[PDB]
Amino acid sequence: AISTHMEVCFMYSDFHFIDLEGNTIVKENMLKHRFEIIEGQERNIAWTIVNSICNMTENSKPRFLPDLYDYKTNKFIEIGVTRRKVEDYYYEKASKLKGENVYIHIFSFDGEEMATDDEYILDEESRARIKTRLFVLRQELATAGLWDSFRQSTLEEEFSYPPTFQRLANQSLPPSFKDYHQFKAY
Amino acid sequence: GSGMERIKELMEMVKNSRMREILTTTSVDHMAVIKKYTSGRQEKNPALRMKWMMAMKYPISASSRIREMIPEKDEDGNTLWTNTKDAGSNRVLVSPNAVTWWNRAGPVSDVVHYPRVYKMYFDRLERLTHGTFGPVKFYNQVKVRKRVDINPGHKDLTSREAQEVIMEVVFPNEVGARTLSSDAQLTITKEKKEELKNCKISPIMVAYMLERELVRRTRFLPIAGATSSTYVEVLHLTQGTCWEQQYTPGGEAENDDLDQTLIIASRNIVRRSIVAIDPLASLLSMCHTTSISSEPLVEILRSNPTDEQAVNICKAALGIRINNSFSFGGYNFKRVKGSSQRTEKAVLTGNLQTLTMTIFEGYEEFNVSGKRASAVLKKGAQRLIQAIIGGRTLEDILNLMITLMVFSQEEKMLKAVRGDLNFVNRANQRLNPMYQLLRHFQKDSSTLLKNWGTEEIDPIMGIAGIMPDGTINKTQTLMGVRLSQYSFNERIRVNIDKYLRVRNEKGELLISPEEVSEAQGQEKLPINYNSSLMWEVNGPESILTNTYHWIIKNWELLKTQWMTDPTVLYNRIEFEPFQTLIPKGNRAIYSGFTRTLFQQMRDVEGTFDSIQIIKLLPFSAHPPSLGRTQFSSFTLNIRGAPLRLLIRGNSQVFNYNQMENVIIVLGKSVGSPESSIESAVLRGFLILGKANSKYGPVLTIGELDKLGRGEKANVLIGQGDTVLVMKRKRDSSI
Amino acid sequence: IGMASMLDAMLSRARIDARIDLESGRISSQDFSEITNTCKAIEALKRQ
Amino acid sequence: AKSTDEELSYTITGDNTKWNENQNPRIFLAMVLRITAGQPEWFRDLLAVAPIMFSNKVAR
Amino acid sequence: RGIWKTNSETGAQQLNPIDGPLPEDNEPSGYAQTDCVLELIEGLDRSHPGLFETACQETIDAIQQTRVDKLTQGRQTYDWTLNRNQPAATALANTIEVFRKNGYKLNESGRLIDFLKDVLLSFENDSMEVTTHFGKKRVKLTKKNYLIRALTLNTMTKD
RNA sequence: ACCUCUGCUUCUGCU
RNA sequence: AGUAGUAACAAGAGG
Ligand SMILES: CN1CN([C@@H]2O[C@H](COP(=O)(O)OP(=O)(O)OP(=O)(O)O)[C@@H](O)[C@H]2O)c2nc(N)[nH]c(=O)c21
Ligand SMILES: Nc1ccn([C@@H]2O[C@H](COP(=O)(O)OP(=O)(O)OP(=O)(O)O)[C@@H](O)[C@H]2O)c(=O)n1
Ligand SMILES: [Mg+2]
Repeated sequence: AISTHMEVCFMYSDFHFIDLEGNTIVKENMLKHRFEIIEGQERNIAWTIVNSICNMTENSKPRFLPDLYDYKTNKFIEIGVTRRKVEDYYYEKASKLKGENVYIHIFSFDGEEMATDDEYILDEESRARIKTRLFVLRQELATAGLWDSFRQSTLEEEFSYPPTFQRLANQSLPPSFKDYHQFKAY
Repeated sequence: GSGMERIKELMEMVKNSRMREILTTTSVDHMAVIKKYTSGRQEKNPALRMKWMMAMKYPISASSRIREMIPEKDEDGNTLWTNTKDAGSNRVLVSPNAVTWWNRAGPVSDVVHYPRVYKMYFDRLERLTHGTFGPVKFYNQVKVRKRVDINPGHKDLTSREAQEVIMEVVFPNEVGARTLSSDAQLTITKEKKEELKNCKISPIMVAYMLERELVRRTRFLPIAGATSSTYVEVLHLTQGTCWEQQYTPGGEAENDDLDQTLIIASRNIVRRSIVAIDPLASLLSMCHTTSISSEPLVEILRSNPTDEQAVNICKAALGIRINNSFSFGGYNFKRVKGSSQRTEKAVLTGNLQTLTMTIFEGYEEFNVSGKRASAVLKKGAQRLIQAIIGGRTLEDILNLMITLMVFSQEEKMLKAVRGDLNFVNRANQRLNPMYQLLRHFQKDSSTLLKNWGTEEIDPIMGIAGIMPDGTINKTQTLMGVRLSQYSFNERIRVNIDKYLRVRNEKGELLISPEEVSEAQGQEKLPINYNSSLMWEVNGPESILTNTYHWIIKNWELLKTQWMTDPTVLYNRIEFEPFQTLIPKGNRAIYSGFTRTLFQQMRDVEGTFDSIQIIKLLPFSAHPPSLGRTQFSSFTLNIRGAPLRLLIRGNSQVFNYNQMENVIIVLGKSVGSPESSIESAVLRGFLILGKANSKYGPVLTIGELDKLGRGEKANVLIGQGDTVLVMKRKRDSSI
Repeated sequence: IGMASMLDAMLSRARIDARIDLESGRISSQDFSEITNTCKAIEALKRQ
Repeated sequence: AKSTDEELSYTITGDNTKWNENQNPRIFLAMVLRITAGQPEWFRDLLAVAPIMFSNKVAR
Repeated sequence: RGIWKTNSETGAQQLNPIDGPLPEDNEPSGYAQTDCVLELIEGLDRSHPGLFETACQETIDAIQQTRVDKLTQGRQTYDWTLNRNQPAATALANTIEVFRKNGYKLNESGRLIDFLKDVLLSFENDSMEVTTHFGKKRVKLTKKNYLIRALTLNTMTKD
């Protein structure tokens, strides 16, 4: 799940730059990246990047860690991928992220999507690539017998004595007691 | 090249396999340990070690870069640096001549930010430069240990609020997830952020100083006078074992400190006045002579909006309009109708804790206003009958609700305290019951809210309801808690009689002096009563020591007067302050006991005892009243704890030390005056000497009445002693 | 705080610092590229 | 304050002989188990570790 | 006058005077009596209802929040990996490093309690490997050796 | 001989 | 010898 989510995110912004002018470009090989990839940064590092962006733009900081930020739209991106449906899932995500400016963009393995207000900030070409890859994954998930498995998916502190320490404990008691557990009960 | 030099350095390090291993295998978390990895030990005798090293040529460790920044040898041929690396680093060993060289001839930076970064320090000098000195006076005063504030100019933030703020100010991009709720936080941030832009002093020092400045710090110190932080800061200068150096620091007071001192002054004046023959005249005198830091108390009382019972008695006397209210939890409380009366009683909290606590019993009605919220409250004995509440936000209506639930004194809030809440500090000092509860339920009301309950509301819609959630709710609410939306602030003309009872124009009783809190607080700012009715040295301990010191030093005159003209002695005005230390209910009997005993000493010649006289004399100073009670001690209230002064011999409070030949009162010498028969211990009896089983079993004191003229006994007189007493054949009238 | 390596944190920080410096004008576009370049070379060198 | 006027009062200025040598890890174990009564067993057992180790200590 | 036993793990001779015979003179005694201690502690519980519970609660929170680096705050510390004293932080690092080389690394969480777990778990090891400097030699402690070092307090005189 | 290094570092604890 | 005082120093280590 996480592996795929990550790949999607990397795809969304790879070979997507901005000129010294300041216009969307796409290139294989002066430029500067178009998005900031936030997903897959360790939590603490990620918040630093968010903060640096928000302090630059004087925009409000989101309650949750987004997956991308776009230096052209000046928008934080959230991304999801679902072996389920594109709309029962979206509506859960928009709810969780209620009341903060975050462009959502679902994709399913079928190879169909659903942006917010069906306004796409990425070109069809680059969006096709992702829809392609999502299906091909469903295809190799099903051949191996995994795709059925995949699509379906506080504890109290523990502290106890391993054998040696247990034996030490048993020998650390007033003389009438045979073992640590008997002494603790008394 | 912002970022240029550091990434290039990083490149070079990663080219080394070792360094790369470290940087790839050490978590940020684990860096906290390896950061301290060292063979170097914390010097254990730094004084010796420095005396040793300062004999050496190159005792100082400096950055490698010193080698580029200063000459290797100075004009006199002193070597300033060497290429020897200090153990465990890339620092190099250098001479102290390098420091001097740098200070005479090195690079000159500009220091514009220094005052602002080190403001906490510079302010100290500012206060001193603009300080005023008065005279030094010499006297003994008890310096009682208490916790006091030590850093003027803090912003009253917790360490986590300070951290949050300092993170925003100094290292904004490293803040992490959450950001600042408080507006105090936000305006400090902007101010500081604006003061410290382009600042090139190390961020370590800036954070350090901000933390020192912004967080309230305290310490336990022996302190006789003003407890304000600006006075604490110069305690070494203003207070000695036998002296006070009168002093006023430069700068403004805190409004908080002034308000606090105004209350203490007003209470002191009221308590002193109540024991005068003409309270109102005495109160006015003191009001008109008193100052707080050289400001006349009269002017403060005219300009100061504090509503408090003693303050208001003073305002009334002076013809100043009052808002017949008090403060509690930041909200102002006007009593509309009804009344109640102060009674202390034991109280088990849900914390599981016994506690004496003054509890108001009776029917009362309160209009309540704060800056964001307001309410109407009806109250019984620990009864929240009803609270109608309004304000700007839900938040602000909530915060007042909490306050009112706590103010009720209800069992349900009493027995909703959870976790760590105690009524005595670490030093065993009693704390304010009600302020403790308030602070607790403002930290966390969840138990309180759940423990309270609910109520089904009617369709007279407009009388809305609030749920144990904190939620807005139409049909249900809490119990007694409702929501709704001219002259609450409006100050009225009152009148005041000779005994300080305050009434409106219609002539209803608004305030009586018996409603004034008995708490003896310590003033944040200096009070000078400048009054013949007050000891020059302030405070309860000082009433005790001053009075006894005064008796002793004037003993020759006072003795003759004890012999020739007692009643004039007893009525002297110098004994009135001391009267305020005696429980009201005991003054007359204590006086009657004392006068009787003193007459016995006169009648029974040869039994004069100057110490016994000095000791009991101040207790003579109230219209007497005879009784059957024998006293083994008199109670004195010092700082809300009773001390007992033993009638017979020495006590912790009052003792004559043979060895020094001094009288010691609360641990302080107050100087010295310089047969077996004791005439002035028991009413009606004489002590002859040591016990004698001849005259039968040892009786308590409270079993002596059942004797008769001339008849004797053995008595457990106190402090373990047994003595032979005789009932007197004639008794003394007084 | 973090489970990230010292190196990874420094790389992530250099990159995003260089980007803000660029927008805000504290740094040239040339400098900026060299920073992201140095970063990439560090990324690589970290694989032996 | 809590005393009656008829009571004598004495103070011992007090010190103990070889305090540390006569303290006992087994007793500390008892104290820790009793103080932590009713608490989660992981925490009781965690806190009991120090006394147990002291019962089994050696001195270089 | 107490009871001697041989420790199963270290072979140490261990004297136990608890619930031993009552003192018979005024000489210093270690014959503390469990039931008497318990009576006293119960007395303290009864005098201060809720005190034990609160102090426990705070201690639990502390156990959850404390970072491993808290142990850097000590002074000279016996360092079993060297059989010599070292600054506390250096001693901590050495333990962590040798632990991880021998397969104990719950402490990577950064939580003190996880380091405590590693400690107890380290006693199950057949032979803890450390390195001495002759250049560099790997030395294997016996299970017994290791446990003895773990249970060691180094000693010196008070100046 | 003479050379080199070292001057708290095999030894300074605990709330 | 001297310092010291329940055990040390009166140089140590290495070449
Ligand atoms: C619950 N309360 C509290 N209270 C008033 O609350 C005011 C301040 O609260 P407090 O806790 O008594 O503080 P106070 O004694 O002034 O503080 P200090 O320790 O400085 O003396 C007092 O003036 C007191 O009269 C009340 N007054 C009336 N009439 N009825 C009540 O039910 C209550
Ligand atoms: N420098 C010190 C001094 C004392 N203590 C602790 O304080 C206790 C009491 O110290 P002291 O009365 O000086 O010694 P005792 O061990 O009681 O021995 P004695 O009084 O018989 O000399 C010690 O046992 C020890 O736990 C300590 O840890 N460090
Ligand atoms: Mg002792």
